[PDB]
Amino acid sequence: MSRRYDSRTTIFSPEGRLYQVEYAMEAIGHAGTCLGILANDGVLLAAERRNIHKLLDEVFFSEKIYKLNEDMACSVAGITSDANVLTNELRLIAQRYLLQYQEPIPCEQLVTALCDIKQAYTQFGGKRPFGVSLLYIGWDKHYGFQLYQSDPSGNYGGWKATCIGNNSAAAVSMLKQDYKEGEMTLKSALALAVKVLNKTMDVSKLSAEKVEIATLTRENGKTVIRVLKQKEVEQLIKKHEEEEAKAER
Amino acid sequence: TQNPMVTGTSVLGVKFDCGVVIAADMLGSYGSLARFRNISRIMRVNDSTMLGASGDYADFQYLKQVLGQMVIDEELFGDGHSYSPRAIHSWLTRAMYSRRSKMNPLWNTKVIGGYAGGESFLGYVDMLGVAYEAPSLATGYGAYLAQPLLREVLEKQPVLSQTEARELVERCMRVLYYRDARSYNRFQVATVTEKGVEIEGPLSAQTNWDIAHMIS
Amino acid sequence: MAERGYSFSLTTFSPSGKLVQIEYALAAVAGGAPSVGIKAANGVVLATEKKQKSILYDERSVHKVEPITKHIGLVYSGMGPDYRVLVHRARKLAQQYYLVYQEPIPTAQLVQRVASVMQEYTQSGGVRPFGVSLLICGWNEGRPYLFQSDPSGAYFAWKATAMGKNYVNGKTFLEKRYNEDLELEDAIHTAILTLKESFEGQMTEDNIEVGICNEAGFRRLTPTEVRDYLAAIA
Amino acid sequence: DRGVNTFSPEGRLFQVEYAIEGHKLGSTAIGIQTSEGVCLAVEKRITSPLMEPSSIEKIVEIDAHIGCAMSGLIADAKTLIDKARVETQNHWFTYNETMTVESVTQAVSNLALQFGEEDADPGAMSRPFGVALLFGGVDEKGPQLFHMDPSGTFVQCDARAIGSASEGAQSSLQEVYHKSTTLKEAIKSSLIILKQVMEEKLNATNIELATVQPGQNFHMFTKEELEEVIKDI
Amino acid sequence: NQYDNDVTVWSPQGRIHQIEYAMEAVKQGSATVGLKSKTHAVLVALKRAQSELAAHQKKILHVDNHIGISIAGLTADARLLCNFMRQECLDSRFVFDRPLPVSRLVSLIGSKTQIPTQRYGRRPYGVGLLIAGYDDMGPHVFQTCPSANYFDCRAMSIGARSQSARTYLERHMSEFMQCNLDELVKHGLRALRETLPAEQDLTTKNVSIGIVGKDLEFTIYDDDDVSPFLDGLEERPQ
Amino acid sequence: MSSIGTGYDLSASTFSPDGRVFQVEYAMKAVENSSTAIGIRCKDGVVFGVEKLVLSKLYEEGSNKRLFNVDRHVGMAVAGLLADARSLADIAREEASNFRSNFGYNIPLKHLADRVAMYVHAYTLYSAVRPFGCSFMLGSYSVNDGAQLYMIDPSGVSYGYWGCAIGKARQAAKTEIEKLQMKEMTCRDVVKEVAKIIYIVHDEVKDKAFELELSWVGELTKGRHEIVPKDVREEAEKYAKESLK
Amino acid sequence: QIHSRKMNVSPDVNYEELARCTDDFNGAQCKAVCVEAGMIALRRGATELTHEDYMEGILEVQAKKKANLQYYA
Amino acid sequence: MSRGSSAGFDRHITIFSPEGRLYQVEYAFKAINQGGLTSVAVRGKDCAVIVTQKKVPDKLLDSSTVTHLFKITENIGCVMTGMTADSRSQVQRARYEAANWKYKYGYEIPVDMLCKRIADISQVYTQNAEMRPLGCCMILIGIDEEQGPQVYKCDPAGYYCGFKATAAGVKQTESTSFLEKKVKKKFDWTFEQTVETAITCLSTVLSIDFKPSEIEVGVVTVENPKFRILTEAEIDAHLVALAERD
Amino acid sequence: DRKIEFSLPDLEGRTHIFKIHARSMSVERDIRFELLARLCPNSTGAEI
Amino acid sequence: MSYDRAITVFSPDGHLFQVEYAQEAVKKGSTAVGVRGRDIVVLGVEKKSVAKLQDERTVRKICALDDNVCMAFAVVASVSGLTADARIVINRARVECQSHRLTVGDPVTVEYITRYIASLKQRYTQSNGRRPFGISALIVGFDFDGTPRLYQTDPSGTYHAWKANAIGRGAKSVREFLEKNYTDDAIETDDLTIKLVIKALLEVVQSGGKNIELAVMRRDQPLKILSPEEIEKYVAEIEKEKEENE
Repeated sequence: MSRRYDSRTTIFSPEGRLYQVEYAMEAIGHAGTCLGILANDGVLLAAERRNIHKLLDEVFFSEKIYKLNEDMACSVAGITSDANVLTNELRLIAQRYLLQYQEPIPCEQLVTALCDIKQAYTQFGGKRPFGVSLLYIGWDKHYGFQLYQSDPSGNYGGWKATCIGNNSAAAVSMLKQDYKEGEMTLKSALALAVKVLNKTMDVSKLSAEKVEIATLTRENGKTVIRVLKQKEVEQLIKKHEEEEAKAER
Repeated sequence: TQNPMVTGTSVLGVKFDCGVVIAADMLGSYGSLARFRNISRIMRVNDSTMLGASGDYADFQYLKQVLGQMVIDEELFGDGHSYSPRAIHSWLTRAMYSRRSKMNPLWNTKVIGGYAGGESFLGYVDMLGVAYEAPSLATGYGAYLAQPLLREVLEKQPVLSQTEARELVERCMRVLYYRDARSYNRFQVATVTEKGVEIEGPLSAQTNWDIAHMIS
Repeated sequence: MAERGYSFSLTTFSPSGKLVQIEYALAAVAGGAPSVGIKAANGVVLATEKKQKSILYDERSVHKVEPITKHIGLVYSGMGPDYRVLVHRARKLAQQYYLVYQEPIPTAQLVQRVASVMQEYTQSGGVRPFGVSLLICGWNEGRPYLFQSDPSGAYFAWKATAMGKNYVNGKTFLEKRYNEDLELEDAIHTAILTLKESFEGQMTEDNIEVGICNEAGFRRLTPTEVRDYLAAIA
Repeated sequence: DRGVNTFSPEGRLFQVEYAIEGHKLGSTAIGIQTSEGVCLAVEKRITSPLMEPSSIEKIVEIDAHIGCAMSGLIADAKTLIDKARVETQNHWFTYNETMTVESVTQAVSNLALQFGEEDADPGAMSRPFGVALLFGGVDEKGPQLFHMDPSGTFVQCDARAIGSASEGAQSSLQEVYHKSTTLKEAIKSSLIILKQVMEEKLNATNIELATVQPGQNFHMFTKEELEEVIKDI
Repeated sequence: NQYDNDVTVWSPQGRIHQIEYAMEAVKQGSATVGLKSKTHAVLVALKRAQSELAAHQKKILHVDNHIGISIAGLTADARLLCNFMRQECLDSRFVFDRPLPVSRLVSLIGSKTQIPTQRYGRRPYGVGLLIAGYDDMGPHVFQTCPSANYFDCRAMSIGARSQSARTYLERHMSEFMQCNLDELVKHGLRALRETLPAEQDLTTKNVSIGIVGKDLEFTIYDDDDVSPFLDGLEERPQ
Repeated sequence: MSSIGTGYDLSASTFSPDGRVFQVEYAMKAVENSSTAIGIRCKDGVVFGVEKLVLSKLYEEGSNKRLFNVDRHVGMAVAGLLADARSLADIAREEASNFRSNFGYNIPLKHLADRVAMYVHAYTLYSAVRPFGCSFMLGSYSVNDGAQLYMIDPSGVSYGYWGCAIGKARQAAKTEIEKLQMKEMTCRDVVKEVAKIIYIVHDEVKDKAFELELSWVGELTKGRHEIVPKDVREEAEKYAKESLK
Repeated sequence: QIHSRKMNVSPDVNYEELARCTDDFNGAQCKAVCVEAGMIALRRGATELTHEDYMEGILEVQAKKKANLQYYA
Repeated sequence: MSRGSSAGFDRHITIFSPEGRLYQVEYAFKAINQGGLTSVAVRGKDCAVIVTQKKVPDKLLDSSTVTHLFKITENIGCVMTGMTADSRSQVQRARYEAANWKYKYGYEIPVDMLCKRIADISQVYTQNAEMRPLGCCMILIGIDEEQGPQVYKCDPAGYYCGFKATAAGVKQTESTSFLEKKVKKKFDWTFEQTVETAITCLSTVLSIDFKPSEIEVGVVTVENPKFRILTEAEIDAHLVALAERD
Repeated sequence: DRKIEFSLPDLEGRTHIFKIHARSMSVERDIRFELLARLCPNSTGAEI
Repeated sequence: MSYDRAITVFSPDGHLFQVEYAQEAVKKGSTAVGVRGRDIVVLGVEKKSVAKLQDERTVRKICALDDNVCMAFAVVASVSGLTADARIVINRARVECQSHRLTVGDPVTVEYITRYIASLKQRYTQSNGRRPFGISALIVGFDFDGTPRLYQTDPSGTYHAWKANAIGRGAKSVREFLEKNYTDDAIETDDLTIKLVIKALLEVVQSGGKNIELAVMRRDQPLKILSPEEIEKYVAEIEKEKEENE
């Protein structure tokens, strides 16, 4: 090209290839890292909240990691403003699935329902593209614990370790590298989660004001999802902290 | 074959068509069931400057029709500087409305007689509760159609159109007969004539009496 | 072509990856009246500069600290129309909430629902975002709340923040003076000082309105009541 | 933001002038009217013999007894045909006789210029048809072939050839066919003309032949059936 | 150019160019004569053609078998109104049950043609239509042009080089009312010959004739069914 | 420049730094291209006098459509682009049609003019449809408030007048109306008066050759809007000719 | 009108009628048109400029050319 | 230049300028200066009074028929200030909103609520991509049957603020300043007082002083259960009183 | 006096000029040039 | 906004901008080849974009829309391996196919779904705001008749049947390559049908045959995806014969 034929999504690209999506991917990198690691009794999500400021009202512990359903939770990397419509939408879909199927909703099914809305916005209706990558964490009895990655465009993939945010390229390779398979436990995936989160992020300290950590753990055959509170979060950070400290001068 | 139990009725609308005029007589009385609530009542309306409409049977169903024919006439005159609407389009479109409302089994009949000239021809049209449009020599609808119209038919049978004088004697004969034979009405008639300037027909006044068969 | 079309639209994305539009909306609020909100942790205070100067404002049915429901108030900055629709929808949503649970809505659930709505205008194209930044106060569950909802359609948790004229300077004073847990009466005194930084032309006999939210509930306060606090600390 | 239509200073639509140029790029359609049928002959526009000549949407059915051949933008044509198709099959259900080839032609010419978007209509197009069509079918007065083109010009035709050279396609028709003569020869003439506008020499693979007769009605040809009409080059 | 790309761009004259540019298509398109007596309405048309292996384009169209039109301009826009008008007729007998007045329909189309000239960018319909009709009132020769303005006229001629036809109609303003079905047709040919060069006159194959009036319903005459009407060849000046 | 002819009229979703969009100012120019329509108000009706521009003498009645019948007591004389003239006729008329059905009585002009004026301004707001660009008058005789005359310009401003003229000779014509009397006198005396103003104003740098059309809407025609009779028209015209010379 | 004085005044040209047909032609362009009208007339074996002659002249002078793209032109 | 910036979408379709205020909204205020209608409204305790130029340029116009005082409720009244094209469109819109409300609530409308509600409607016009904000100001008068006389004013975009005394127009800043002195040194109100104070401040700013057939003064008094237009009879009486008053 | 929009040679005009050059040099006669001209868009004399 | 920018403008090209441009995308990312056989019409894909920690069950590059029709695609655009655009098209085309069964029974024919899909992209060219999908799908299947068909659709929405057709990594290149391998013998034999697919894929071989996934589908029967392990058996032997021709 030499000029876009976009300026609306009710008019389209001078190549028919959508530039806006590549700027959206860059948008996840602007925002803080989101990572998901797999465990053999749970799955956990670790995300960097928008708020770093000391003054926090703290009525919410969920401000980027939202528990949607009685089987699944998701996280946001990107603009916070976008999650609010999405999170309420996800709640509707998630319970919608239960009504008909009444099964521990699989991660692949929830993500495909959402991808229908994101692909339409980019095609028509004059709505601006999304700028969030969401990580869905859940349990089904047919493959186990799963992690899925959704992109602004509607592009999806099942992972068991994936990271986006604070330069995606580096982060996904690193998360993989430190990940091990079938050697894991929930406490050690959590200790590791802070460590990797620390390296991708500029900070070498990190606090529960900066970070918000969620578990999804299966107990007595049913999935209990909680986003953890600050004192509990701090304990995972301090566990990591001794190691981080030795790296430093 | 139908006739709803009417509450507020105009019983009779007389009509005979002549050479450039129509003479219509319209019942003054408005029966609301057995009680005659209102006499003053002219059921002939002025739509426009060359049309008139006169209806008998339910008066409510009439008042709903007069405004509707008013909006149809208002659309049509806009197109010319002094164009006026022909009888047939407005009366026929209303016919289709009454055929549909007849099928809906709770409804009330009205039967109207329109006189207009909007063509190159003077049209005398009817829309009925049952619906149909036709020409007629002399016409009467509703309760007229049932009992005087047959007297009119008798006349019409060897002499296709009556004279002015003979129609007046019949009118006078007729009002007696309706008060005597039908209930709701009165003798009282308004004489209304429509011409190319509008409709003129002053307030309903009393005319010849005879509910006596003591003399017979 | 140039940057002009691409960047401004919310019918398609900014090429920056974040929308230049929400940033524009904050500038609007800067041109607005100065507003401070502070959760003491004994109650919440919302205070704003209200233009009387001779008493040119009806204060008998129209205010700048205004109740959404029984125990929730809002104080605002920026564009006036955008806000009025926002109030009326917000109260509507609250009333649906009071109807169902039989409890007036708390600030923390309300901002999130309110944010969903403001996001829709930030998504829709041809439709601009709401150009009001809201300070929501409340006391529900036995705990006072203060939240900030920005024009983007996002909600952020704060114990004390500043909006309106010179917000950068407000946030710096708040962090400096404010301590976790305080008395609601001391809290008004620093709020009147927070306004006083970038008031413009200074307070007359009364040219502020303050509303308090506490245990008994959110109430906007009368010009006389308001004046008593201003003598203590201008 | 902007309009839709733009008139050129010449006094005619810019988009309509472009739409004519649109025709030059594609397939060719020849239809030859005889009182024994209407035949439509069109190329698919070949590039490999792996492309079947057995079943290819270039001659498509508007009705059971009306076939329509397209030239210009092929793809867009299938949408014009679909709209004509719904009107035509409703008329066929009702009449149980024939649906005038002429009406159908008049109906499609409405779709050529109707287009609005950008605060006019979401139900109307953003483009003009750069399709030209030959509707050939059998009717109660007789077998009729009608020509429509991007300007919307509905005209009745005894014989018309339209292709990637409009001047070329007709001029070959002058040489070879004459209005009145057998059914078999009308097909014969379609193929010769078709070869002339086309790059390459005639083969079974390059074309699809469909004849609509009052005697047989629309027949979509398969490969065995194609070899028969090829015999007469 | 710029005004007509949009419509909301208004001119320094104060008149939209999209309408003016639309009028120029009418100048490209076929010459037509439409004349009335006071018993009949006659449409005398010049047919144009793309091939002479194909039958010359029928320029009298059936809207109803009592009103018909002759088109000058964009053909696609014409056909679109043709169908629109046709349905209106069908509607009129369906509900009202009578032959549609020409006068009710020109006004109705005049309301509809205004709407896209006002819609952003959209066309005014670059076609001028001459509706010849005989209804219950008698004959009407109506002009709709690309401007929503319509004329009620006794005789007018629209299309390519029709101006030359219009001058001869002015001389013969008196003759029209007075004329019979035969006579009025010979004047339409006279008017039609002006359009064409002073090198040539009318042939049977480029003339299409449509007659509706008191004598007979709307029948359209094609390629060589024009002939009994046709005979009458008058002056063409240099 | 108080207007730009390219820039700030690219869409109808614009404003301009003075406060008024240029498209509306152009729409006043559109009315200047056509002849004048005058309408002077009595207390027994309104009488219109419009000069109709002619190019042929094969024209018959219902040509140009300078007089429209909005209702059976509302008259309209128009000036400006005839294309635009038909839609404004529809807008006033549809409002009238709904009104007649529901309310069941003759429309007061005080309500109609503001009500219509809202609609005329409403196209200007939208970029779904372009501003109007013909100007019209509403003149009514009713028992609802008497004879009343309003003028609504394509901007969407409605004002009262005893005498309004809209054209390219509106300024010159309005002053001329003020010198004459017609305010209290009958429609029969007035008709003569509407004709003469048109001839005296009639310039050769604002208008072209015309045939006169005048119209009633008052007590003589019994409410309803009709065109004046040919015989009457010619006496009103005969005074109009004499008065110029 | 002024141009018809320059050449000759035919009974055929009618200024009122002519004005309607065409749109947006100015003085200079018009002079070219009258010169063109004359070209047509010389071919005919005429000196008169016919009404049809003026019209035709209009089309040659612009960007437009014989044998148009359009199938109505 | 001027407020806002042409760059990008903000006049093609309504999407915010750098200022964070719509391009059209800032321009929207300028639209009052286009109008030439200069208004001051003063609030009593017995009436709410509005005084405005009626803008009758010639007596060829009928003084009665020309108006800018409208009856928008059952006794709530308003005056229009600014571009007239905007002003009639706002009036008619306000009227719909007014009727619906009266029914629902079931009693006559507070002046405050009516101004608040029109203020919500005007945001709608602002937000929609086809439309553009109104350029006019509606000044509502009415007596709330609790609080007393209230004078409200709505801004072009649909801003709402409370007022007990207001002015709007070309010379908005000057009119509000003359009235500000009068509010401070508040007189006790009666029908006559309130009216005298409204006219006097408007006549200082303009420095012409009104004719008794060129202004329209509109009141909602306790004695009328209707919205009433003062007309030439009443205004003439206050006008001769002004010269003599001080 | 006039403006003429200069347009590329029509289909007959390009066939005719090619024919003239073609005969001069060694070409096989029955030439496929016609099939190619019709297939292709407007082509100028320089081009042929 | 500019004339060129707008979705409406038929362009000197003589064809709508957004339809033209979608057509220039049918090379690069992923590769889909389908050849016709008597007993199985077989499609094969190379590149499911799998790191082999990514689920291969989630990404479908070979999805069965019916119970006798299946399709494989490829396409060009911004951001690699892009599941989304292809995935909406699978969802609407598959439901429509199941809805067709419900309306008018038995497994739906190859040619009908292909007609539906080509028209689906076409209708969008009229529809508001909508450009056509840039996708070419190799619709592979058997009819209810059992007549094998191999169909291909293009981005404008014109469709043609072929005996064998290949797209992606340069559409034109893979089509040309496949034509040397195709023979009338290849269609009759069950071993050769698979190898013909694999033979087009290999000229842009990446990561084994485990990367390459093939399916055979039969006359009325569901999609059978041959193991990622079976595919490898063909590739080792064939790859050697492949080097020689190019």
